[PDB]
Amino acid sequence: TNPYARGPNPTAASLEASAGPFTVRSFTVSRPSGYGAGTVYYPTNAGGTVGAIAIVPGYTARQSSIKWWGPRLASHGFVVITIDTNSTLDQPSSRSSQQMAALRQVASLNGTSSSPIYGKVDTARMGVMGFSMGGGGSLISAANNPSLKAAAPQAPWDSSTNFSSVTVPTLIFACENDSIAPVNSSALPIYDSMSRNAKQFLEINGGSHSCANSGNSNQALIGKKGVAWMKRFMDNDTRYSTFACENPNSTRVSDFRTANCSHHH
Ligand SMILES: [Cl-]
Ligand code: NA
Repeated sequence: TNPYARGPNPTAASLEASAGPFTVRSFTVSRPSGYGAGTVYYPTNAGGTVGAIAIVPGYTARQSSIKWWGPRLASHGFVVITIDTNSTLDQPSSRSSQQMAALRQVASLNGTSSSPIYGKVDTARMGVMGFSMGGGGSLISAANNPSLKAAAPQAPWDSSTNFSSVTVPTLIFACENDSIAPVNSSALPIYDSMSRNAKQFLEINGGSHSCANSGNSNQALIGKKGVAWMKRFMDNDTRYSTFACENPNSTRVSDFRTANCSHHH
């Protein structure tokens, strides 16, 4: 009955797998509008229009640090744009603007007959993700655009941890041993500041700052949680409610918190 539900009923194994049900292709954005560079990942056989997610790297970093999310999310039925920023040294506010410019360009390409994503995107259903500075940028994007349907930043950092205005469903990945953006001064104060939204905090046991980046050894769990979150909140897909809201029975999680996630009659 859900017009946004795509794909077969999920299982833990199907969400832990390297690839979801849909075939993925990608292209690099040929004239980036308001950001440095971009790659668009998209499903070729999703069976209806899908939401779009824009993902931003951290300071000094480029698409290669966040690139694993592209096929992982697109293969479950999302259009995903990974960007390079105008400068590798851009700050979170600028990263947010560039993230939203990337979503804008995905909307443009959805209306561009030569684009592979022509007519594939539901431009009313968008999400934001990132790493560190780009994670802070994702939270800024959510604060400034409450019609975004989900946010899932990783190891976030901003100069202000107070994101009390965010009403967007927000999953925060964190890394237990992060020495760049320590959990106790960054990710956790950010999480604690949000009292208005569905939210979740997932800390990877023993993880360094890069514990959710490309090449991490926890792609089964992190990918399951990221996809489940985006499915539940971008698609309103309650087949994913358990996976989205559950505390993982995993030694790969050192700290789990969630609020306002489960539905109550
Ligand atoms: Cl670290
Ligand atoms: Na450019």
